Amino acid sequence: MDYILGRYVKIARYGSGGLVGGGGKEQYVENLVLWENIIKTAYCFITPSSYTAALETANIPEKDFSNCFRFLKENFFIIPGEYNNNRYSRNFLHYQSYGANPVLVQDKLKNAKVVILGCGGIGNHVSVILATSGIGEIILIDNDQIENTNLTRQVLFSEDDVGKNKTEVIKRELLKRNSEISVSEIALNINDYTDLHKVPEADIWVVSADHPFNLINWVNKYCVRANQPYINAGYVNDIAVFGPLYVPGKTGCYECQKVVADLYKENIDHKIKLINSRFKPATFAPVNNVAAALCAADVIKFIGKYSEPLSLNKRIGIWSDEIKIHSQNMGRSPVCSVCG
Amino acid sequence: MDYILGRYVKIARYGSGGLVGGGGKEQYVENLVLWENIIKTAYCFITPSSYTAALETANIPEKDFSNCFRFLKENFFIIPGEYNNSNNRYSRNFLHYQSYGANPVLVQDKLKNAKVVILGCGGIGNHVSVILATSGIGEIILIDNDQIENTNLTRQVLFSEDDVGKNKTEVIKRELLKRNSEISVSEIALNINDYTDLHKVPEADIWVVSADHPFNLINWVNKYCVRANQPYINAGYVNDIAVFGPLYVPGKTGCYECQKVVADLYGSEKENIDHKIKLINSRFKPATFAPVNNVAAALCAADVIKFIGKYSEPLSLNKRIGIWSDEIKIHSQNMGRSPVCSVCGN
Amino acid sequence: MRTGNAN
Amino acid sequence: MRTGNAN
Ligand SMILES: [Zn+2]
Ligand SMILES: [Zn+2]
Repeated sequence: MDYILGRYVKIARYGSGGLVGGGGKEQYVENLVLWENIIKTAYCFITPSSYTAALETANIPEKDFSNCFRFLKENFFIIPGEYNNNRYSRNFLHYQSYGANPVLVQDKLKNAKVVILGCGGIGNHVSVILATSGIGEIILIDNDQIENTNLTRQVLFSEDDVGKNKTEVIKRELLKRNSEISVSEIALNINDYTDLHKVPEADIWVVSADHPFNLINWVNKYCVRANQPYINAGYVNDIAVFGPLYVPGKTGCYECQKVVADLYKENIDHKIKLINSRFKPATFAPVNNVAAALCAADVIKFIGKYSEPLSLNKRIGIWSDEIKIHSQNMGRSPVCSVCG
Repeated sequence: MDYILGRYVKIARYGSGGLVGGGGKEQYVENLVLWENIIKTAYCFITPSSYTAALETANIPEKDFSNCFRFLKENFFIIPGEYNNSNNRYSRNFLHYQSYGANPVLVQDKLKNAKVVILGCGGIGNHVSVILATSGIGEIILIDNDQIENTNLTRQVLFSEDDVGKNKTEVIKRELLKRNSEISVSEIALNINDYTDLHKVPEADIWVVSADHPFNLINWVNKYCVRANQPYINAGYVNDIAVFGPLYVPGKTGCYECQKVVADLYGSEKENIDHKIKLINSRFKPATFAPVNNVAAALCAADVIKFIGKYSEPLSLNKRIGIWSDEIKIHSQNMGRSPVCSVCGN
Repeated sequence: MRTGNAN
Repeated sequence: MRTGNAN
């Protein structure tokens, strides 16, 4: 069994010693002696090598090589040589860095079916990421037509596409970018709960349609009964939102913890309803794109099985006018009117 | 002298009172009597109304109406009636501009007259350019000498399979113009091989810098930009962490070098060890992942739009911000001015 | 994050 | 965020 140093590894002299790795797994090694033994060990694996071969090759004691080799391996800085073996060959480094065999992740994605419930800003951004990552089947669900006003967020759409069906244009634009996949169309907005039964079974539903106001409440109840995984994404004006990632029998549902206040005394509640009915989201592409990007990451991870999705049992907000991220707990509840 | 309730305001019964507004400005008012009073006054501004005209329709004491009006106004829940006079392609951005107490037409006009250099047209440059294009930036200058590959298709959302072999700047320009034909797009066939090459990059309102070649590219760009009095923003990733900032503004902000926050890859004491460091690093290839690239590009574009629009403070002023993808975590590295800095100091 | 569902 | 510059 050969091992190889991942190309995503990098190091640097820093402080008392140095840094090993980039991104989340970056570790400051304080002991310079130890830091140096890690590089000496890592150097043996630039080209694939067995444990024993590299031990003789390294100019360091067996006891140190063991610990250093373990450190590298436990952090997936060095992976099984076979994992190094394409279109998606860019995403392969990402999966390797999490200790997954990229081919087996890629295979899972190819075998997956994803419903995109709403093809506005979020659906545009999610669908293209999933397509170019190699999600095997995509089901596009929307009945609205492209308007010029859409172009600000809905990245697949062009001035010449205005008037045409959203589902139609996404589909064409997707196949242009990844011809190896299959895309499906369903011309349908959810104006009535019963419209959900026209939504096909899938590995997961990406839910981002913003009308009616209680759409996520209709999806929640239906997906529980239907044992159907879903993830909500969107925004509350300037705050990007993604989660929860509902997993039947594993997570709480949207309704469990009641983290949200419903939009809709004689005199006041009529005035509230009037205000809320006039509501239009202050949409902004940067916010749309964040929610969509992280939504997409979670679906890839959920299906790929290589890392835990962030939005399991959580509804996550990222601010755009402050440096701030906040999650609301969506843990399971026995008192829930849907899945208690 | 009319005021109008913004479309972007929503309210909800919650706790002992209720919520007012959505997003960052969301307020929870504890008192039920106050919250209901806020709803009553806001209801009076549904139609463009002066304070006196709206008050005339209120059924609450004037002192209360006055405090609620003040509340609503300070949070830009009600805005100057005129700010709502627009069918326009940029209309959905207008509610965003309104919500920060800005005149939408004025922000848009500042964007029209802006010139932005996209230095590097990879995954970041793709997402930033299209955000800026469809938001109405008047002039976008694309700078890259690379060609489109099949491996690009992961993050580079403008590119298609048929684009393989073509120049990046050429296809981006084409794809931008199909989205916003009202804007001007130019392209410059250049990769920064040496510091000297930077002189070939035109002046603009800001440079969006996302090219990662060579490895000290941002050090060159910074040094140059300090000496050229040129604002720039950096954006990229370090594998699974999305990175954007700093946004350098000559004389108002720290430069990349001020705080010395990032470690220099190649370099040690012992040569035996130094050679190995240099080889390990020379073989570095980033673990790219669209969601990470997209987050970095999105927040970068937001900062450019606010930098030029002037309606809210860019987030990455004096800061290099990281957003994690495998945990719920955001971290900013201080990049404020240092009097001691050998690049922009003394 | 609390005022209604996500949009 | 520390190991060299951003890519
Ligand atoms: Zn529940
Ligand atoms: Zn400085």
